Amino acid sequence: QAGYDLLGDGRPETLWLGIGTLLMLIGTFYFLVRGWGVTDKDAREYYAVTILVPGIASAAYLSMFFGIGLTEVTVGGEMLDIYYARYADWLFTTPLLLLDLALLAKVDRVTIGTLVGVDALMIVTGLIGALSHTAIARYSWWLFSTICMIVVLYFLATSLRSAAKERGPEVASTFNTLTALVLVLWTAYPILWIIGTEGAGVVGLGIETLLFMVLDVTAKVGFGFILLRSRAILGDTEAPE
Ligand SMILES: CCCCCCCCCCCCCCCC
Ligand SMILES: CCCCCCCCCCCCCCCC
Ligand SMILES: CCCCCCCCCCCCCCCC
Ligand SMILES: CCCCCCCCCCCCCCCC
Ligand SMILES: CCCCCCCCCCCCCCCC
Ligand SMILES: CCCCCCCCCCCCCCCC
Ligand SMILES: CCCCCCCCC
Ligand SMILES: CCCCCCCCC
Ligand SMILES: CCCCCCCCC
Ligand SMILES: [Ca+2]
Ligand SMILES: [Cl-]
Ligand SMILES: [Cl-]
Ligand SMILES: [Cl-]
Ligand code: NA
Repeated sequence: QAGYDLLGDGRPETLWLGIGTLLMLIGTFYFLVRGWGVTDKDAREYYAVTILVPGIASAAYLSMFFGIGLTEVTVGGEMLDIYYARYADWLFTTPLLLLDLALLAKVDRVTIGTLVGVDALMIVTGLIGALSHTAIARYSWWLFSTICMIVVLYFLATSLRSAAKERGPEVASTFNTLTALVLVLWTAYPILWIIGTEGAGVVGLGIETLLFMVLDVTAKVGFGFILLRSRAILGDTEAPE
């Protein structure tokens, strides 16, 4: 794999996992310190949700860096390297990111349940695909997961967007800016997976880990930076509970 075997354990991708760990930690601490001076009840909710996104990713990236939760999956004569913590991270952080968007939109808890449920199914079926032992199974689960993703993104771009519009220009503009990022950045994930080690195997583990790290840092720290600097986070919220 393209990279550098930092820990001397035969894993050049740890260069990228190490860089990712550091960036997630810096982002977490930045949001934490910024949050300490926040008093508004709504803004505190966005900070709490959003700090946890690179916070949990920090733990996942540190895990992966040290090789905790790394195993191999037999696919014919190949043994594909899978990091469980990548999927565990996404299982927690994608619902949190969607909750941020749902708070902005001020949508109801059944809408939120639908959104986060389909998102969880996306991650679970991606993991099933990653652990599957035939190409046909891996591609089939990938396709199912990708349909789940399209459903999530469609809901964001239609139902939640229309709800956010009613909340006035500040909230609408922030919702729209973040949704623009999400529709593009999230779609990059299935593309990378299917061209990478899990799918067609065009891209190797090194470049793939690098690019997932960039996507993860952008979709977490980048997203969070854009959200938390907006006046929209002062607007009234209704948590699902
Ligand atoms: C009042 C909000 C209603 C939200 C929509 C409820 C019906 C949606 C059913 C499930 C749709 C996702 C399919 C799961 C597989 C992609
Ligand atoms: C054990 C297969 C479960 C089938 C249930 C339907 C799930 C949705 C379609 C995706 C199933 C992929 C199976 C791939 C087998 C080669
Ligand atoms: C030959 C083994 C079965 C292949 C299953 C792959 C299909 C998985 C995706 C689900 C089917 C598409 C449904 C379209 C509705 C949006
Ligand atoms: C209003 C449309 C909602 C559904 C959108 C789902 C798919 C997102 C399309 C964006 C594709 C980005 C490709 C980037 C390639 C690097
Ligand atoms: C001998 C070791 C070579 C190390 C080369 C490192 C390349 C540059 C590091 C930055 C990687 C991309 C960072 C993306 C930030 C989201
Ligand atoms: C204004 C002070 C900046 C401190 C921010 C710390 C976060 C650093 C992590 C890198 C995040 C890059 C996101 C990429 C956005 C496209
Ligand atoms: C021999 C150790 C190489 C360390 C590379 C550092 C990458 C800069 C972010
Ligand atoms: C203290 C803020 C970050 C919390 C992250 C939770 C996961 C770390 C194990
Ligand atoms: C919650 C942090 C997970 C990573 C711990 C590293 C353990 C040392 C090898
Ligand atoms: Ca307020
Ligand atoms: Cl405040
Ligand atoms: Cl208040
Ligand atoms: Cl590679
Ligand atoms: Na290493």
